Amino acid sequence: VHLTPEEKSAVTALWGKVNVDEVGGEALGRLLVVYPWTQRFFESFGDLSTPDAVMGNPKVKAHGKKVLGAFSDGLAHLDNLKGTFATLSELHCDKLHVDPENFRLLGNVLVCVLAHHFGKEFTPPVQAAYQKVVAGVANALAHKYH
Amino acid sequence: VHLTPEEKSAVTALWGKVNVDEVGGEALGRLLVVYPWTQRFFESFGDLSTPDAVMGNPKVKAHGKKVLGAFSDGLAHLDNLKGTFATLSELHCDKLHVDPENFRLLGNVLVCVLAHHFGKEFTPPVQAAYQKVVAGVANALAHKYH
Amino acid sequence: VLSPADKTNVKAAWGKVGAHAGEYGAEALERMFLSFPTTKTYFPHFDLSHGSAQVKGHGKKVADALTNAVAHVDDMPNALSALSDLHAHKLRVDPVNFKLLSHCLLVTLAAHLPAEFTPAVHASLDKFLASVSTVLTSKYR
Amino acid sequence: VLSPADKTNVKAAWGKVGAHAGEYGAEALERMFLSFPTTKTYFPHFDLSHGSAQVKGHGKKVADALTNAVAHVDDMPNALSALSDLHAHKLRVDPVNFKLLSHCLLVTLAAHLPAEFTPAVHASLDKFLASVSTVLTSKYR
Ligand code: HEM
Ligand code: HEM
Ligand code: HEM
Ligand code: HEM
Repeated sequence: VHLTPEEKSAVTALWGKVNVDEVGGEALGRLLVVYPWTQRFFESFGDLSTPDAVMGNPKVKAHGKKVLGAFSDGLAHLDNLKGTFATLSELHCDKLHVDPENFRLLGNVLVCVLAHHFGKEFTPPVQAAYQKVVAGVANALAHKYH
Repeated sequence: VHLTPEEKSAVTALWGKVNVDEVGGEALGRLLVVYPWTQRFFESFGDLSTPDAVMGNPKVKAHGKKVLGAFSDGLAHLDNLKGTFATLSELHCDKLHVDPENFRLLGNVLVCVLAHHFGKEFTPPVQAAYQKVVAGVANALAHKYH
Repeated sequence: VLSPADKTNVKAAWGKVGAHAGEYGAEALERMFLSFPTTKTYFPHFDLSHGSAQVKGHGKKVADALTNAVAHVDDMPNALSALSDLHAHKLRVDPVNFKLLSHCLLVTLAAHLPAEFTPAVHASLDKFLASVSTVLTSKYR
Repeated sequence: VLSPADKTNVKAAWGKVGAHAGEYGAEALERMFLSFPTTKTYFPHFDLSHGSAQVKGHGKKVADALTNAVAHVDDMPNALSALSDLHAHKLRVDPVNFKLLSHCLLVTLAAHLPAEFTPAVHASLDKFLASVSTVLTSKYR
């Protein structure tokens, strides 16, 4: 995660606007909806039968909240992503056993949700800046896989 | 690249048998043959029209030789793979622009070639040990991609 | 495969894309180049700078191939038959690069159609672009 | 797609696999579990230790599904129709895991058929296993 100073302005200024309550749920939900196999890990979340049941499930909106917490956090620790996620890495890695590829799928949805909410403000440059971030996190989380 | 001491014995003992001249060419060639798009990077290697033309091309056997050099090398520097490949990373990365995914495809073929030559000796445990190695290299080479 | 619910969702959101079709097409492109540099290697004779009329003309070209797909969905293979040879035989495009464009294509749509881009339709397009990708990389398998 | 040259190569090397079919099937399995641990999560009720009769019985099961594929290649979708629902609907197997098995499957064949595993056939099987994978993950797209 290098990030030039004007890529910094992009990412930063945008983040401070994100509804940090709803957005986190919008992404985890579309994940289960668009990439079904991921549901395998949240069976204990209740009925995940329709995109409606999923977009409405409280466990979902209550989990994405946390998930976005890990991003905000990461976003203010780009210097060291590995450290920040060592605990989470270990967890998703030698405990849940999530294929690291799903971290990239989650980052990309998160990116779609951000494009969804800011429509035109989310320009290509702001996206390119954010794609680097999603890649950084996705790799820190999969570090325990070595 | 952690590698337990008996995984070490596996990898090591096997390597010292590999025909370090032919094997390197066997892998780069089957790569171009099984994953065609990779040919895009070796047009200057001459006729790569048939699996025969490819398996017989001198540039090929002359390049795999080097490629295996980078593995032997890596194999005796597991402790630090990133450093060993910093130069090669930079090259394949911001110069040739090879999608890091192709490093994993090359590692897997290399693994098939090794199973091919040692048949039964190449047991699952020796393969599992070698799969970790191919993964290590494939990630060191893609480091400049951050 | 694509379910009837899917091809109805695809047909609607694309309907809504309307005449901005060729525009969104140049926007996905630009997005991919900036986010995934490694893709620029296929467009040397292109001036990939922000205003490139070349990038523009290609975007129109991309949109149209996608429009040809929606209006013949139940039979894409035969329809993109030609673009298959071109991308797989002549250009040798890495298959990974299709997943990167399909993405910038969904990010372009989502940033233009806030009302339609619902999770359901979001999933339908993704299958559509996945199927379109498989056809173009068919001449590999 | 698979070319006639491909389906002839596949039909030959599998012919050569003969009765060791169910055996090579249990070998791929064992190889995948050891190389890619993350896959063991689908076989809890299985004792994935080296001699598991369970792993054995499944291997026979896997070989047979592959044999059913070679002998009906020009029509796998309809043939693996059923295994599609099972792996995609009921088990929700991550699609990535098919690429990992197809690999241990080629490493198992290569270690048993030195004479046949030529680059050409190597490429043909890879397309075959790729196509088999697409069918089983069809009920996703
Ligand atoms: C960018 C990637 C991701 C981030 C930042 C992330 C973050 C988190 C965090 C912070 C937790 C809760 C930790 C706690 O409660 O202390 C968690 C738990 C979990 N994650 Fe993720 N996660 C990611 C990707 C995924 C993916 C792709 C899956 C796979 C489908 C997944 C499956 C799980 C599950 C099931 C839990 C629940 C753990 C429990 O039982 O409490 N996560 N994740
Ligand atoms: C495990 C991964 C790989 C290793 C260890 C490796 C190693 C090497 C080495 C040592 C060189 C020559 C450097 C020199 O002459 O000083 C090289 C060059 C090159 N590599 Fe690889 N390589 C890898 C993967 C690939 C892949 C997947 C492609 C993509 C198709 C590729 C494309 C190239 C090309 C075209 C060159 C020729 C450079 C020239 O013009 O001299 N390599 N590689
Ligand atoms: C959604 C999938 C895609 C579709 C539907 C698509 C469609 C097209 C079409 C219609 C053409 C022009 C055909 C003609 O009028 O002669 C074309 C050309 C081309 N495409 Fe794509 N394309 C896609 C993805 C890609 C990707 C992933 C790459 C690589 C980044 C790629 C690289 C090219 C190149 C290099 C050309 C030739 C441009 C030129 O020489 O002017 N395409 N594509
Ligand atoms: C080459 C592709 C594969 C083929 C042809 C295949 C074929 C089969 C067949 C025939 C069955 C048994 C059906 C029956 O008799 O009821 C089955 C079950 C199963 N497969 Fe696969 N499979 C493949 C890949 C995978 C992968 C990638 C995974 C995950 C690692 C997976 C997970 C399972 C599980 C969990 C079962 C159920 C086992 C049980 O409950 O006893 N399969 N597969």
